[PDB]
Amino acid sequence: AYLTHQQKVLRLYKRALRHLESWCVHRDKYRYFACLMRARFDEHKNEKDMVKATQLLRQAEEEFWYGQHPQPYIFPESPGGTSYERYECYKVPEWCLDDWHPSEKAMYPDYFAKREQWKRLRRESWEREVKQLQEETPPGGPRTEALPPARKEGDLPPLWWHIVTRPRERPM
Amino acid sequence: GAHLARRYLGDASKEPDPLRMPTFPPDYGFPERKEREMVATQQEMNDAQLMLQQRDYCAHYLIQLLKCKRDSFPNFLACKHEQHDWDYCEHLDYVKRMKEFERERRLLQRKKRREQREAEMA
Amino acid sequence: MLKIIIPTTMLLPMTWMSKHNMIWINATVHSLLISLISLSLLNQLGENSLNFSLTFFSDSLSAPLLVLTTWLLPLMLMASQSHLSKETTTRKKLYITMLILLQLFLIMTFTATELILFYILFEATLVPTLIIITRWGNQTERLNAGLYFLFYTLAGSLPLLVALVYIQNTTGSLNFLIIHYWSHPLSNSWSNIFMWLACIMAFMVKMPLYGLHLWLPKAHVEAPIAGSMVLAAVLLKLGGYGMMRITTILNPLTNYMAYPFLMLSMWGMIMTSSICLRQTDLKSLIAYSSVSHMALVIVAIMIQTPWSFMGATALMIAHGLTSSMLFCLANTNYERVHSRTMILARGLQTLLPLMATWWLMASLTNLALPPSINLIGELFIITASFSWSNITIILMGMNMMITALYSLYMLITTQRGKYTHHINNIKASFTRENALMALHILPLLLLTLNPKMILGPLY
Amino acid sequence: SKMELPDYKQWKIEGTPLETVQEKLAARGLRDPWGRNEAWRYSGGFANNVSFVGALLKGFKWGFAAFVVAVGAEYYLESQN
Amino acid sequence: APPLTLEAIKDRVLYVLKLYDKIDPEKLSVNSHFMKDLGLDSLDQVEIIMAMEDEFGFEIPDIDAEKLMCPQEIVDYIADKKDVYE
Amino acid sequence: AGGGVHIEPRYRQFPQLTRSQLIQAEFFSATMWFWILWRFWHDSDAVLGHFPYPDPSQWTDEELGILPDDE
Amino acid sequence: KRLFIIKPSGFY
Amino acid sequence: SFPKYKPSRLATLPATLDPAEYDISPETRKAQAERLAIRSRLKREYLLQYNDPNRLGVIEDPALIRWTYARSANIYPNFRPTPKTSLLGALFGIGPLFFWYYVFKTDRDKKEKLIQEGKLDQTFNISY
Amino acid sequence: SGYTPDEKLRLQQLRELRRRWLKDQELSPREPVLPPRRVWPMEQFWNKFLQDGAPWKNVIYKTYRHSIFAVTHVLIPVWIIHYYLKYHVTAKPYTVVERKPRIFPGDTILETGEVIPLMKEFPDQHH
Amino acid sequence: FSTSSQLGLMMVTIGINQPHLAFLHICMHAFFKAMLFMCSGSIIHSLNDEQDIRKMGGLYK
Ligand SMILES: CCCCCCCCCCCCCCCCCC(=O)O[C@@H](COC(=O)CCCCCCCCCCCCCCC)COP(=O)(O)OC[C@H](O)CO
Repeated sequence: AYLTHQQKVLRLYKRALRHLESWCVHRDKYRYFACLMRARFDEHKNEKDMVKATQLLRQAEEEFWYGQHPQPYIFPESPGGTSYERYECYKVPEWCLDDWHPSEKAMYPDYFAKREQWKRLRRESWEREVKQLQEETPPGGPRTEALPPARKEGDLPPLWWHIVTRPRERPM
Repeated sequence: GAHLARRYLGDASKEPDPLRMPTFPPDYGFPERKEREMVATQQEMNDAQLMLQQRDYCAHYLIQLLKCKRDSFPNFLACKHEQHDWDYCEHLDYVKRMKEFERERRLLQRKKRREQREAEMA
Repeated sequence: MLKIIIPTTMLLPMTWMSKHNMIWINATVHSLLISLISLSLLNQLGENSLNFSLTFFSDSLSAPLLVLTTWLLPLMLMASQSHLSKETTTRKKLYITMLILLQLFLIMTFTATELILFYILFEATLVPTLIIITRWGNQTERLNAGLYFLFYTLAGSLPLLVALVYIQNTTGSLNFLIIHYWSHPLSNSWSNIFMWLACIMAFMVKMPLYGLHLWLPKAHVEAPIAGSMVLAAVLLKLGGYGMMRITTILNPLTNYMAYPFLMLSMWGMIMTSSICLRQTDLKSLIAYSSVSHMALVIVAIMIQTPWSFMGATALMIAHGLTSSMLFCLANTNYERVHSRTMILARGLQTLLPLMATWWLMASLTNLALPPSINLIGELFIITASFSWSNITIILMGMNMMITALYSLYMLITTQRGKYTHHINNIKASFTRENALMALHILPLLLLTLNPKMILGPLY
Repeated sequence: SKMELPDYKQWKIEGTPLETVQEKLAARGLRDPWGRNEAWRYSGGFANNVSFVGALLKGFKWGFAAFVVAVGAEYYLESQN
Repeated sequence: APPLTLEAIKDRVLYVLKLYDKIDPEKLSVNSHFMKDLGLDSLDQVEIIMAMEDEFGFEIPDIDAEKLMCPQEIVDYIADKKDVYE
Repeated sequence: AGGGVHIEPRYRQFPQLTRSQLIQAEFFSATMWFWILWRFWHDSDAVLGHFPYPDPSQWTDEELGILPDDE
Repeated sequence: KRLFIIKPSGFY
Repeated sequence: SFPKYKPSRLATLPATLDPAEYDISPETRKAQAERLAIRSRLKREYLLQYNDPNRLGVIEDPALIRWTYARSANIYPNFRPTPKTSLLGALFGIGPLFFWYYVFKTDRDKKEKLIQEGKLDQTFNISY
Repeated sequence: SGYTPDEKLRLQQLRELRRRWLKDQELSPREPVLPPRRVWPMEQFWNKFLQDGAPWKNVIYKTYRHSIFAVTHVLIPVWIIHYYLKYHVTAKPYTVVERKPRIFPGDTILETGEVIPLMKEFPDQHH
Repeated sequence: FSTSSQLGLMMVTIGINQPHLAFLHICMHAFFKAMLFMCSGSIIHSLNDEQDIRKMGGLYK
């Protein structure tokens, strides 16, 4: 929603520090420049005027934007990273297993039997999730992208199937 | 070489332009300059399948080089003395070229300083 | 022929009186068998065209098309038999009746010896196709699409009929032989100019040429799959067969007049392939792709040089087998997702492994790698066009560069990507689909070994 | 096994460039919060990394010895002839 | 290599926090909420997850990072992301 | 599951090194120099420029055939 | 610790 | 220091230096507040069919179907002939066609006149 | 702030469900149940032959796999190519053409039996 | 980029009538340049798919 100032300045600190990583390289240089970066942030912390805080932000964002490394270091398991969605091409959805031939179905009786238990569990709890939603919808439709939990016992969290049964990040 | 600076930055008249040199008759001023010859006759020169750019006067210093290289196989570390002979002979016809290059260079100011010499007093 | 036409006609009462459920079986049996018989005509003698009767004859151009059409007939049967299995027996029997009848006209048209007989059946193919696109179509724009296809073809064909009978009254007989041996110089004159325009426009519309082509994106996309092949795989080449025969008399006026058609095809083929670079319907993607390939055939005919005619037939046959394949590919997805939008079903190699492989060679054949027959056709035209004019290699190659982007574009968008989350009805591909796809690509790669059979009447 | 993590009380700033960083920070009036984090990146076996040129002549300590015995064989062969 | 397991993560978790000089070693309960007892500044937790971000070779998005405030939470989020299921 | 890991992971510590990799590295890092000086000794002329380049200025007009300025 | 490999059915 | 980052149609201006987030009024917060709500209604609905076991079909996106309509059929009925469209039709249409016609015709006239006199020689060119 | 108490419970139940679901993704020791196939006679001959594992079995095992590899990947392919390039193509002219063997003055030619006249004297251009 | 710099050099040879020397450059470049890639591959795989030249160091021993 509305990103308040104290969050946005934290985003600057996190991202700017990661950018000087691509600049400082050496660890000892990092720890020195980080401390100067850290304390130079804390020196101005008593601004009762919130307008002045944005005015301080009025030069920081441009300071970041021209001091940013043109090839910033991002970890590979992330957007821009070298290993972003590298192993995605094996994330076969679990519902595809229902189309397996019985010979292959009988190849793994234990996992398939447990898959039936999960499918039966999902079938029973689906309608339980459904009425849970309209029991606590905000007046005027769902206000927030968030999702309420399971309030009572014996109830799975609403809209849990895809999150719980999502493929592993390292499927191979 | 260093003549390039004296040709572009300096007056290009004094320096030759390798595209068209020689210009004046090389035999002019040369008392009985000795005519080049090559021992390697053409049909055997063509027999050796010898590349056109390698068909200079000293090209006969290849025919033994290939011969030893052919016969001494598999020994490739051999065939060094005659190979050095060809390179040394490549030295000789090459040094011949800056002799005529210098001669063209030296006859350049020769003619030119003459041109204003026999014309300024008149 | 009688030896192919009669078995083709005799399939009509066979399918009608066949068993209740054995209709698809038996029709597939003998249609494959009839194709085997038609393999006999692939042989041609030295120079004289293979002549059987007064009304029927074959050459080194008709026979490569004849085998293509009869080989196609089994393919439409299996492809269409998926959804057709959910209606009345008479309705399904009526369809097989109509494909058999449609194929019957194509076989008789390609071997027609009299130009009037050629025109009668050439236009007669409209009726079986028109009902296919309209009655059994699966959209709403088919109603307008059928009218667009019928009226465009007819509006060009009618001047041909007036022009054709004019040759009959003036020159005499219109046999494809007597026309050739009695060719007279068609001198430049305004009456001859419109004579040239009338005898050419009819075949140009069915190519289609850039501008007279808007019926194709409507007809091909809305048509059922049993049709969606033939409107792209055989009867576009039927317009091609008309050009290569009718241009026997249109010399030397063709070179003076060809300029508007060459520029329209040579420049429009860049624009048409540019449509494929940004499209939303997979069927429309292949449809506009066909226009670019046919536009290359359009320019190819008009130089009227030995190399161009060979590359004309080579691309003409290869594209038909290719464009038929891609329509099978789009059919498989369109059945599973029940939509034609490209981005809706992104990710198929993850779920269907061999479907990606068939898609790979399908998109590769359109990409026209050497020595694929598509490449052996396009390359020949480029050399022929370059000899005509050196500048055309800028336009000719630009399509070759452009055609790579879109031909691999549906490969990336559909196959190479994350599978769409919401879709859950994708099934393991039926062995019918894979068997059909092999029936398309195996002859194509096998044909690579001996291009002499399909190289045309000038080898 | 378990993959036992190393001890905690052997990774401080001594003998590392970090302590030099620490005194510079203390000179301007600052406290380093992550001084002991790097520690292992300088201490332990990861210390005393060779210089650029020093790494270039890696194996020269034995390469020169190989020359001596090789040139000795050439001299012996030269004297033999 | 054996997968990064829950007991392995948490042992590596308080490895970093105790290695932080701003936190006293003794007060290191696995559920010690950063603001409540340790009382570190609101800038500080943003700078500690980066060490954790480098420790396990991952990224903790700002959307989730600002909520992550317990050593149990840090091991929770890392374990859930990299499919840790003992 | 099963073993088969000659090496073991290290946490913030120098990784375990075995014999085979060390002397294998030393051998080739040493024999590369062995090739360097051995070929240098036998063929220093290749890099030195065995054949000298004569100075153009020292070439006098006599063997250059340059008839003097008196003509 | 070996586990299942959810993959499309290639038997057909 | 370093003058600013002017944007472009291809290099857009980033949100980190945009004045919109650096000068906010309560009204702007009100409008952007329930942007999640309209997205949540779409998300909650989409999740409901997506997580529905009984749903054994594809979930149609009316925005996606609308896009295909907008790019395919809702174009000519919404087309209005104006000098801008009329000129662009001629400039992008008949224009280049005549341009290539002039270029090719001139080359053919150049080639045809040259081999008539005997300028180009194809002593080895036979196949064509 | 801070996980909200509702979202705290939300992630908690999702966490244990994820752990259990991934636990179900495991593989029991019996899995996979694989029906057997007819075994070629050479395989069963090996298994009773490699009951020791000593170099007695190791050298022959490696060399037999290499020996049969050479026969069915080097011997028989070059066999049919040799037949192809000795009787089939060779019956067609100008299909296999080489540059003439570059000979030198000196060594005689095998067929004419005449020593090629060697060159004359070089001007003692010794270093 | 080092490779593309190499092939730039090879065509420089071809420019002044040195085609075969380019082919000599082909073979010599082929040997060691191929080596450098899986030397990089060995370190990349060992360092859990890390390719950024910054998160490296201390690999000589
Ligand atoms: C839908 C619009 C048309 C689409 C494109 C069609 C093709 C373009 C050309 C249109 C004319 C086609 C009709 C051709 C008839 C036969 C042509 C032929 O063989 O040539 C004759 C020439 O043909 C003609 O003279 C007629 C064709 C020219 C165009 C005039 C009529 C057609 C245009 C109007 C009707 C069609 C347009 C649609 C109207 C709604 C030669 O006879 P001649 O003139 O030499 O006769 C002997 C003597 O010299 C005097 O007669």
